[PDB]
Amino acid sequence: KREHEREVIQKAIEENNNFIKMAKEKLAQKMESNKENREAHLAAMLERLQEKDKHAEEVRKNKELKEEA
Amino acid sequence: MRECISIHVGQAGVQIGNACWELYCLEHGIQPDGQMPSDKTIGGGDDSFNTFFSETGAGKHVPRAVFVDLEPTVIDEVRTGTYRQLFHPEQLITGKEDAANNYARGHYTIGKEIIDLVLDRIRKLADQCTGLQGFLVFHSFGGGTGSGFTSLLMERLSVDYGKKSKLEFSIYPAPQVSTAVVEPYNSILTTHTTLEHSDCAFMVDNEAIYDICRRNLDIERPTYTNLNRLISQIVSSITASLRFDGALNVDLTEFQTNLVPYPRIHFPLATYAPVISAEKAYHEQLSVAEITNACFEPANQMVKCDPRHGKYMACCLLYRGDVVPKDVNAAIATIKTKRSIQFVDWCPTGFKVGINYQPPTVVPGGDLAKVQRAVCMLSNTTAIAEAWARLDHKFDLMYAKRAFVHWYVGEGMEEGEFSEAREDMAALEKDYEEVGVDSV
Amino acid sequence: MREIVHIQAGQCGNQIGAKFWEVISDEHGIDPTGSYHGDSDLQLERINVYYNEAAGNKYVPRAILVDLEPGTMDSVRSGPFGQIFRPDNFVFGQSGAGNNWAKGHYTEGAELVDSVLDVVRKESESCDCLQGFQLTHSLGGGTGSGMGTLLISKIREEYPDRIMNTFSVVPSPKVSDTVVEPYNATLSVHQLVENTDETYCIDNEALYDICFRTLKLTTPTYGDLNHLVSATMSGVTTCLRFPGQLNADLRKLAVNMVPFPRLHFFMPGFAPLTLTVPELTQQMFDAKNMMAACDPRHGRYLTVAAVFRGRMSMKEVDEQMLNVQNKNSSYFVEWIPNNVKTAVCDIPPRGLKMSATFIGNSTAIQELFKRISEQFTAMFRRKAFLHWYTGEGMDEMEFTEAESNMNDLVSEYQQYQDATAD
Ligand SMILES: Nc1nc2c(ncn2[C@@H]2O[C@H](COP(=O)(O)OP(=O)(O)OP(=O)(O)O)[C@@H](O)[C@H]2O)c(=O)[nH]1
Ligand SMILES: Nc1nc2c(ncn2[C@@H]2O[C@H](COP(=O)(O)OP(=O)(O)O)[C@@H](O)[C@H]2O)c(=O)[nH]1
Ligand SMILES: [Ca+2]
Ligand SMILES: [Mg+2]
Ligand SMILES: [Mg+2]
Repeated sequence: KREHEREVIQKAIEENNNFIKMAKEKLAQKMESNKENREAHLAAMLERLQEKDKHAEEVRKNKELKEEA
Repeated sequence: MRECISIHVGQAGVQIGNACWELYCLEHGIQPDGQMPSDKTIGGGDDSFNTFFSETGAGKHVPRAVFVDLEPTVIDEVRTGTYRQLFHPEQLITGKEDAANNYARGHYTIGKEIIDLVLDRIRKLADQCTGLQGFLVFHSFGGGTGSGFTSLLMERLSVDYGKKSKLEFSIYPAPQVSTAVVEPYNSILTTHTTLEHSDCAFMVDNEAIYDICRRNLDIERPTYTNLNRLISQIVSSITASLRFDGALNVDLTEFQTNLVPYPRIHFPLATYAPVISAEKAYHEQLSVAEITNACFEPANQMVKCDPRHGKYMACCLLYRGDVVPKDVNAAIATIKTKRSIQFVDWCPTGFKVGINYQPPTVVPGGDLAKVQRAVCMLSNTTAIAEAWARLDHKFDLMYAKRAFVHWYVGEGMEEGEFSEAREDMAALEKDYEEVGVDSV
Repeated sequence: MREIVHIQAGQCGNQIGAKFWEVISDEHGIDPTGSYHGDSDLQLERINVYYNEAAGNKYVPRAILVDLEPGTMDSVRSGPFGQIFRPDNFVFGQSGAGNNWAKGHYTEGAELVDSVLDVVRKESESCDCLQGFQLTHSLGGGTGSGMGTLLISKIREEYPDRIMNTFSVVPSPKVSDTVVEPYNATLSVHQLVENTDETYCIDNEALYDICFRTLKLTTPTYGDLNHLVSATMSGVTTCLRFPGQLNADLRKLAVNMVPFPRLHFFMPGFAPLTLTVPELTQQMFDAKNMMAACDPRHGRYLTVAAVFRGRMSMKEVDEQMLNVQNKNSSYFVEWIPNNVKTAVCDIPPRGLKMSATFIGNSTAIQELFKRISEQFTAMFRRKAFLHWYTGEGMDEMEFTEAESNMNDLVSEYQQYQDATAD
């Protein structure tokens, strides 16, 4: 009975610690995923705005080429 | 010892906090500067009010509270207001930009910039406590800070304080005063995310409070001040247990044992009586039996639902003021014989009752009459599930077309968190069905 | 403070922006020097949203005035309040655009853009907490529409996570004869669908029709059209400019109003056009009070904001807005609950004791996009006046993509108009 008393208190401490560990890990995986995802969407936004500057080069070029006929 | 720390988040949490702390100050004879003449121990003590108030050497009584918002304007009004002297500036924490009614911004994008600082200031209050009992967390379901920052904080609080108790007061959205179309989304996400981290949550349906102000106080178009004045009486009823003592006083944690039969089933329905104008209170003694009866009128409930069509798993009655046991017994006798009160079969008994002798208080220039005696009932009914069904329905109508989802995705969320939150709420609606079915 | 940076581009853009600044400067009680000479504190509580401080307690519009035509800069400077603006914020070209979009967007606009940008940054870097940008412009001319959009892309690149809000003046044959306007409007819309968060469609068609048909004005000037526009602009920015709950910043507004990122083009509405609350309310939902020339009854509202100004009963407002949604349930999509929000500001505008401003995201806005599309497809089919644009470096393909992106947008509004709760 003395060793069952030890087990029960060991089990409580273990579940409590576990709950803290899992919450700590769930949280930090969520903050990482969220950061990749957000950054990724900002990246794509900027790449698209780039390709606009590369079309506007290729337009202003197109013009100085037909303006030597 | 037995301290509680209150954390007030977002506009709703903050404004409700003001209302509560003013009420607590009047109840204890605390002045706006924090001085309390009747308190003869200076710099400290272990009196019942010290569960909520610390004391400085200079005889100041200071709320054990933190107020947090992602935007400064609501908290600036506490900083420059009637009660500015009461708080230490570092208990009033603000950012520059809000969550914009977006859970994702409160939980991640803006919230992550300020969470470490918030936990710090909380830590400084915990360290002043000889035997911390827990947290009381006040917030809206619908705002971005209220929803997303609160759930981040609850998560982090589980990490830094283990399983130290965390109780919530949550404002459930209503169309008359709502400020955002996506409130259903924020509601489901924060509820899903907070569910494992909270020991007990009292929902306040803004529509229900709104109605009570209109019906029982003849207020044509209630403001947040009308509502918060009412809410704070309910909160005061609940906390009075802790801030006072008396022979027949019964502690909030004892009610809790009875209110939560299962960790997920932790949402009690509150009801409060009497709510009456001065004009109608004049020459009207509301007896113990009358205020008790009022507890079982669904229109005095703070969440709209119908307990008459559900089953009770607990009834707790918190009487305050001029109440004695003989009258309570008679009152409850009457109700048992003449009302629809069906208990589940695994809870044969039943009702639990306490009395706080300290009389109810009202704020000057309020709409509430001052009464000799009052009661708050906390019951655990399966009917509170109706509140979730309605939200869940609003959620599904939008989610099916992904309306507004791109605002959340652009801040880093995935559709998988929406469906996961919603699944968790389906399960919770199922859990409230299962508890109510009879045993074999 | 949550600051907004204003940018007016072109003739339309500068006319209306000046009007806007006169109007609200009056509402906040500040004169053309820049001094507060007013009665109440409501006026200065959120004045930082639009005004910088200088010492000598001066208030300076956080505003940037832009045109390829040098003249418009003088008319502005001479106008009332012309001297309240910051002189370094005036940024003029010399050439002028002559209603060619590709000049504003791809060549002569591109030369000038960098120096507008310099002003924007300067203004952005003083901001405690920038919320974003609002641009006033037309889609028919060539500077306001073409350089206007280039700015939008350019700003969106340096400030991707800020809100980008346009007041875009849509073109009407009834107001301007300039045969090439449906090209500039289509190419602008192509840009706007991709790069703004919210755009108020201020339609010259409807401003004419209200001026002719309602106001009894036989031939109306810009000064009359714009009298409506300034009333509107003041109205839709009331929530940003005074204390309040609903839509108090550009982002909360985008979040309430834009359920799908591309579907961000609004019908504004105003009443009275020149009352009791039930009259204001019925009028503001009338097709005839709509600053875009669409009939709400030909589509469904995805979302709506509604703002009342004046001393009135809030109970009365609440009942009336309930009443309108009930009697008109069919014209609000059912799968977005509580999609109509209402605000009440005690401060009425000038000259009115009470007004109502409306902001709808209705699927009937495809009527406006279809009208342009018809006009545009009249030309492009018989490749008319195209040489003005191939001239400055463009390919035809781009004209096509701008076309099928605007038809795509029309069919998306249709698609959500047709959708049911099951
Ligand atoms: N009962 C009550 N409800 C309030 C109060 N203030 C706001 N609300 C409600 O709270 C919800 C909106 O969330 P807020 O608390 O304003 O938002 P927030 O927490 O500040 O989040 P953001 O402003 O988005 O950063 C809506 O349901 C409002 O009706 C208040 O003082 N009392
Ligand atoms: N409502 C309104 N529309 C205008 C005003 N000025 C010009 N417009 C319209 O704007 C379009 C021409 O653009 P404008 O600003 O003059 O061209 P830009 O200056 O070269 O960009 C036409 O369709 C005009 O009818 C104005 O003051 N008010
Ligand atoms: Ca003491
Ligand atoms: Mg807020
Ligand atoms: Mg021009």
